[PDB]
Amino acid sequence: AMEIHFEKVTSDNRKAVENLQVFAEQQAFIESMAENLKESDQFPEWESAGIYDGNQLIGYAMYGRWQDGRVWLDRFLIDQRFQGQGYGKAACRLLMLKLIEKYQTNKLYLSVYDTNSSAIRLYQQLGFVFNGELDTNGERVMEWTHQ
Amino acid sequence: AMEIHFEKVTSDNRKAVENLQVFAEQQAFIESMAENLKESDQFPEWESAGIYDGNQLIGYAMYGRWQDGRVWLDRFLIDQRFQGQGYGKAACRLLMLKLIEKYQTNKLYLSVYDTNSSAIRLYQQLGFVFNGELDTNGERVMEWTH
Ligand SMILES: [Cl-]
Ligand SMILES: [Cl-]
Ligand SMILES: [Cl-]
Ligand SMILES: [Cl-]
Ligand SMILES: [Cl-]
Ligand SMILES: [Cl-]
Ligand SMILES: [Cl-]
Ligand SMILES: [Cl-]
Ligand SMILES: [Cl-]
Ligand SMILES: [Cl-]
Ligand SMILES: [Cl-]
Ligand SMILES: [K+]
Ligand code: NA
Ligand code: NA
Ligand code: NA
Repeated sequence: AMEIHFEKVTSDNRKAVENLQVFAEQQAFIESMAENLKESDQFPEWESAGIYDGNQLIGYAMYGRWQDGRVWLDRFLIDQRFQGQGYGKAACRLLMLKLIEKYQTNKLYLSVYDTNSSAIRLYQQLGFVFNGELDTNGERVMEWTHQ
Repeated sequence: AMEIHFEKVTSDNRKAVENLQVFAEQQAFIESMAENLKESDQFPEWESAGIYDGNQLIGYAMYGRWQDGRVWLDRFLIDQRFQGQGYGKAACRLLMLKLIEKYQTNKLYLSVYDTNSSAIRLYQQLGFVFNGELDTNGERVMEWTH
């Protein structure tokens, strides 16, 4: 019957884990977000934010200065009820400007999966370019430079 | 009118953020999971594992013993393809036994959202009980004492 075992995440299975299908587990993603928030609250390097249009919460973002001094956009979500209507790009641009005002640097960093075309296009339109680096999770790094 | 602004997450809006309707966004999940793995790999307290049935990846776990001294079950997911087949109970039970061996403790902790009926049931069936504590995110803590 069942042969349940656990494996450390490595390059051999990381992408399989990243592609775990979970597109109905509404209660599960509640738990995912609660942990997301807990993990951000744990370390002062990280900060979570709700994204609002007026009084309506439309999304979420996590970001922060990592130890190397690089500033990262770690998570960025728009609620499904509000997608396809220019919120992501508008919110992402504003977040970018807030980050480079908060911190000294004029560079921001993120990493993307090699198939997330909907997101890559958004970040590309906002000035993010692939910089030839790989993140620790094997994702391709993108970098926004201000000038 | 479009009026975009950003608010710190506090008790005023945390549960609103926790309930963001992002459960139908496939590509968003890949990034969410990738970020989970990045954060897990960063801190030695935390460990991520794939859950397998033989050669089939069926789920994901994240767990850690933090500076406080308690061992937590931080993240636990079963792929929606293999839901409702008993993999939740069996894998969680096996994971519990792994952690009390790996660490010195005979206790394990998790926290759950109140409206999560399946989770509270599942965890209770395995021996977890509400211990009257609140987590940092406002979730009710459950505890399993071996
Ligand atoms: Cl195992
Ligand atoms: Cl695999
Ligand atoms: Cl849009
Ligand atoms: Cl590019
Ligand atoms: Cl490149
Ligand atoms: Cl703002
Ligand atoms: Cl608060
Ligand atoms: Cl998608
Ligand atoms: Cl979870
Ligand atoms: Cl299950
Ligand atoms: Cl109980
Ligand atoms: K999770
Ligand atoms: Na990333
Ligand atoms: Na780790
Ligand atoms: Na929790």
